[PDB]
Amino acid sequence: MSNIKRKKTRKLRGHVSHGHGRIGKHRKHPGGRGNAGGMHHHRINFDKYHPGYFGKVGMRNFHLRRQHKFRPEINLDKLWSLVGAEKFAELEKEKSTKAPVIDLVKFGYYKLLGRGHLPARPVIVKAKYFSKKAEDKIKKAGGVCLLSA
Amino acid sequence: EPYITWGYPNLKSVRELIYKRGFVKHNRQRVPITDNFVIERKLRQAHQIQCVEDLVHEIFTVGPNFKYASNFLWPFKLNTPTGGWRKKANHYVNGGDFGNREDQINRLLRKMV
Amino acid sequence: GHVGRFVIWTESAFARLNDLFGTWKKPSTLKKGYNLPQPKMANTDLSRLLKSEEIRKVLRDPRKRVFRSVRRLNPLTNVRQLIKLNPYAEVLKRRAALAAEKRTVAKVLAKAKKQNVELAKSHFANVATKAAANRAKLLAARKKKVA
Amino acid sequence: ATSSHLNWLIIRNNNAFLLKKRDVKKPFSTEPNNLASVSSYRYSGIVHKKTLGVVPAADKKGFTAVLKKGKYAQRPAKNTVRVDFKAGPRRSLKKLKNLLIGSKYRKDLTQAALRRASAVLRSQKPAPVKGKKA
Amino acid sequence: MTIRPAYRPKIVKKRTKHFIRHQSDRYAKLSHKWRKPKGIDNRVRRRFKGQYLMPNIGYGSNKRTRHMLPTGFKKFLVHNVRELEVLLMQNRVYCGEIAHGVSSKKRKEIVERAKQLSVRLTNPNGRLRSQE
Amino acid sequence: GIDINHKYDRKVRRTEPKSQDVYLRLLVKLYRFLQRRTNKKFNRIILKRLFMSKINRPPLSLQRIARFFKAANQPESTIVVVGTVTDDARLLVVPKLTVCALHVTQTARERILKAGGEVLTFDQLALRSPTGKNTLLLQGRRTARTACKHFGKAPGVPHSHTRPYVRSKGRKFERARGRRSSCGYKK
RNA sequence: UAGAGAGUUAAACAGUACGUGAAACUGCUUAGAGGUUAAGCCCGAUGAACCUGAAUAUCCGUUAUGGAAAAUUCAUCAUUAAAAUUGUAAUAUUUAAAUAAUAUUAUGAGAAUAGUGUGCAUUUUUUCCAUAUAAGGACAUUGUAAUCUAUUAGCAUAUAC
RNA sequence: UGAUAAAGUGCUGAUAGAUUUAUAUGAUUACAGUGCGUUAAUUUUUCGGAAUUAUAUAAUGGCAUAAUUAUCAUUGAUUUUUGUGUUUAUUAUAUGCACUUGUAUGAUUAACAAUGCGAAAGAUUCAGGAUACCUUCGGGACCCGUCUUGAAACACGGACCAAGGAGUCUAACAUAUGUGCAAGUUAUUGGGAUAUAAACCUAAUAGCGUAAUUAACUUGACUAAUAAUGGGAUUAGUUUUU
RNA sequence: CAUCUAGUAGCUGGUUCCUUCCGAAGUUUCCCUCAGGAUAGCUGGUGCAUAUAAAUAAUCUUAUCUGGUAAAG
RNA sequence: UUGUAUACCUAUACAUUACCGCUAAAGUAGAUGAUUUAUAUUACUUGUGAUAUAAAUUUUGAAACUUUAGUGAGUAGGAAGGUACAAUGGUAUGCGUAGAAGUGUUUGGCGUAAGCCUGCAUGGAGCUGCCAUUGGUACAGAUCUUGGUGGAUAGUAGCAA
Repeated sequence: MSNIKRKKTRKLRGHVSHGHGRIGKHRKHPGGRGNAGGMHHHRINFDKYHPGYFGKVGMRNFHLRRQHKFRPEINLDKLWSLVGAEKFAELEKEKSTKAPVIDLVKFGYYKLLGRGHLPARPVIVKAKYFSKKAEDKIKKAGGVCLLSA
Repeated sequence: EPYITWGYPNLKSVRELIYKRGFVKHNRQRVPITDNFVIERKLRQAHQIQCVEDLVHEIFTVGPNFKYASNFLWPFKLNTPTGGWRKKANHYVNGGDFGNREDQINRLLRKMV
Repeated sequence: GHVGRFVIWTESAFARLNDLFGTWKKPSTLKKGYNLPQPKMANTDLSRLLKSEEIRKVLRDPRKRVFRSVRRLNPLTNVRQLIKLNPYAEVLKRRAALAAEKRTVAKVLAKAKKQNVELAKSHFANVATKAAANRAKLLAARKKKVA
Repeated sequence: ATSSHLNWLIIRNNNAFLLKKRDVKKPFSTEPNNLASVSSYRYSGIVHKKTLGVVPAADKKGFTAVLKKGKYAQRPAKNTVRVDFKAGPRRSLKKLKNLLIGSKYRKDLTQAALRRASAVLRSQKPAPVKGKKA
Repeated sequence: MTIRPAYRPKIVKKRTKHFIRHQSDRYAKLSHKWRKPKGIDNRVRRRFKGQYLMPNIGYGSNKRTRHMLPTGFKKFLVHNVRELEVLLMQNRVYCGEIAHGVSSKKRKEIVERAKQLSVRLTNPNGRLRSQE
Repeated sequence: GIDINHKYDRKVRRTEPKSQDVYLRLLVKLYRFLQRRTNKKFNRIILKRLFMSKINRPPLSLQRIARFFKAANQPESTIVVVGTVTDDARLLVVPKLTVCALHVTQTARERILKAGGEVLTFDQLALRSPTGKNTLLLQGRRTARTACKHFGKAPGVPHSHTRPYVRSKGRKFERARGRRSSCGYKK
């Protein structure tokens, strides 16, 4: 499926050594096998390029459950793309007929973070968890966050 | 010094090297002479050189655009002397070649041009 | 892997190509979400485009003479390449060759004072004609002082 | 999809008529309306209607029966005769190469057709010329 | 003879001989066809005097007369009769050579049709059967 | 003997796309004609960028194109992207824009068109602006790639911050000796 | 055993190394040569053998004349019947206003195709051949003479210091 | 007296070479020369002949000052920008029309002449050819692969032939390039629909990405609805714009 | 004897087509490291940013700082 | 031998030129009555321009043509393009008992080269060019593997308890 016509086995026919030198030509494992020895003769290669290899920074969680730190998040940055496409500007008549009741647990999201630059319209967001700046820019525009599961 | 000889050219040696051997540099390429338009098209708006005798003037009498009059040229790809050389690895004043010949650069350019 | 098979449709297999693949305004009905691929070029006739009077009124010129133009002649054994590159070579090349032709006449005259034969055409056409064309510059001192 | 410059790049290296011929780098192509069999750009099959084909005969060994340009007024979806319009000069060599340079008031492929016609007439010249050779 | 090319040039060949593989005379297992020697000491490869020469590209033929036969023409293999008619317009620049596996029955049409179109063939009178 | 001709004697630009797309090489046919016959460096940028790879023609957002178009005295120019133009859902009101791009994304196509302005191809641009007048020539940010953050790692220097290659995230994954002052040292 | 002659077969160079029948290695034939790194080799030639390629008409002109044939839309034209092109116009379609492009109609000028006729050649039109100028001219291989580049050698017409 | 230098000074005799498909997609371009050309004097060999002098304008020298500028040494000498006449010399422009076998042929190689006819099937003439050789001769020329600072090596391998004979597949990642879509993306475990281990359609998930950090607990990216990193610098481009 | 087993080898040996272009290294640090790595240097490939100055960059002159070797004692 | 003099000889160096490549730069893409060029009528300048009638060149594998310059050492190594082998998908209105593959060869060639085409001779039923995609893809070496063979040597090896 791969070429070989473009591979270099086909260009080294027939030059003697096949890419590898007269002198210290291709032998089986001349530094060892795999990640060994990372503290001895491959020391420099493991720091640089991999610092933080060899040690132990700690707290052993026997049986992590990744269904505990789940929390899908969403910035204020988007947040208006969730409500449909033409209500974007159909409310900026100007006519404040609408704070959109958004429920993020029906959109798969659990926290509302706040990176934002949000517009001046009210919303009614219903996330599980809060960012503090999220609830400080939605209150600044006449909105809520209904603290709901 | 030991890889070079130099000396002080005549007017006749300035002419014969630009007439017979003088090539010129046109947008990094080497272009022979064959007319005055190869010299004029590159040195008349900036400098005031249009002829060949212009280029012979501000090289021989070393003029204010000598920097351009001699970097316009290519290096003069000279022949080999007729009768050849003297030693090539002694000074001229030892028994002959490298360094300042000083007026005998003329006689050697007759052999090479 | 090659395009252009001869394909025969029927008509109810030609009605359904607007459902399978989409349309250029709407998406498809049967390939849910498929839009037709957009080309990188709508007009695509490079022959109409290269004519084309929006493009043609802004182009430069084809300026046309092609410069083959090589051989370097030697202007020390040529004269027609020396008098092309340096006019005023011609002026002194004439001014010394005319004086060299005048040194000849003063020599063959002053030698032949021991023979002094002619004065006609054979070995003294290039001698005794110009020895008596100094009467043709007797006029220039005499008749030109009327100004 | 409409252009010939697009059409060519889809075929310029594989079509049924391309003849690669091992050394002189690309001169050949065998499609029935070429006039100088080369694969060039539009000395070619379909040009969408300046496909000029000078051919013999139909009555071999008569004359140069020219398959002409097929131009606009059918679609160019092709025949059961619909797209091709086929007119054939005869009678001479000098007075039908002028009534083929005259049927082509427009000049570009003309002189490929004035050399393909002048070589079809030569190709059936040995039935009158180059006799019994005593 | 037949239709000689288009005011023919005089072909200058850089060398006429071919290139012989090093030590191919010593062994009957070495063809003469050029292999570049890779060996670390090889006096051919290191281009010592007196040895067999190597093919560099200064030996390459003039670009005008590359692939021209001695008779002036480039070559065009012909495999059947319709392929010969491609040479209707190329007979000032091309030969025609009938493919070795074209039979005697069908080579007779090809040499026939190439006097009409005035194609100069390179192998006429081959696989005849010059009888009836 | 003369001196001395290593590199980059042979320049390592591109002179052609590496690309067997026929619609792309028809635009190279235009723009070699357009560059050679109108010697605008607009048309030489379009040609040279039409040769480029998928890196070196990064995407560009619908919100970065709407915001480069607050260029003053330019109410009528064309946005030229030799590259793609992606939709931005963080942009709530699309302005009235004229966009020339190789690929305009599909949802970027409707939000430009419902505003409504122009999506053009580079031959609808060669007719409207053969010299690139009324044009905003914009590209994407090249080194926004994730791959660029990994160039290149060797701790000791307070410049470094250069992203090691590592299979998972968490402790147990390259976070102790050399990352942490209570394990060896900090890098 | 077999050899030789027959014989079968399309063929025994298919007869049990039974398709093909390579190389190594040599018996015989044939052709040159042999004390000359041990041979073999490279380059440039060489004798012998063999092989390959190569004139299509004038100077200081794809000539004046003169002959010959034949289309019988052409012949110059006039007339007719068609088939498309190009450029106008219009309608229905796409892309709804123009724009474009596609069919379906019409229009004009100029061409081309087949038919008839001051005429079949009415002096023209197609198609062939001897007849002038400076030559067999063209071709290749030579010799000559002149030109230009790069180059070698040799003489001496005067000036200055 | 000699030496050095300069003047297409000039002349003589050689040698080797001569791209060039002038449109298998751009003028044979300009220069210059030669042919009919109102005159009138002054000479010339006396031949269709030949020379000279006489026309304006623009310079440039030589000369005679008067300025001026500025310097080796200054009794003077050199020098820059001038001026005007005195003057005596020299170049340039004022050659239009038609024609012709006179330069760059815009890497020019082009001519006169000799030899030889590409015969219906097949000779011959000229030039060329290590075709695989053989003959002859002069120059060159050690045996390859290999490890090596160094191999012809008294380093190892190889008597000769034919066939076989050594950088792959896979998992994972990286960079690069191709391609598709693009805040996405990827159906490929399955299920459908049938035409057949393919192709077609598709639910719900999931991976990777879009949000990180921290040992962990927490926490989580500025008032851009409008500032691409905010600001600055270096900045290709833009009817920008003067 | 058969299998595990094609056990492993920083070691010897071999590693199969042509032309074109560019062209090394025997040094650094570190390693139970000294017939070997990893590391940096040297190499190539692939680009990209800038083509009908006053951008800079590298051996001399100038200005300045530095030096304890030859010589000197 | 020391010190000199002229005149020669000798590189793959240097100069010029022809040719190959590589590098770097530049040109060219209205074909519809597009561009020219030579004549032939009129506006008019003296002359040029325009309409008209008299022959050609140009559909430049836009990956092509055209123009100009420089340049050339190479192990280990990298990279481009090219060539051999076998297949699969397309393709060539391909080839073939009127002789395919293979082999043999002083048949003639082409290619810088790997290699290719061709004639004849043997052979007897299959095979090739192109586009793509490939793979158990190219041998002189490995005291390589299998097989066959040569000298030594028809033997001073030897066949003598």
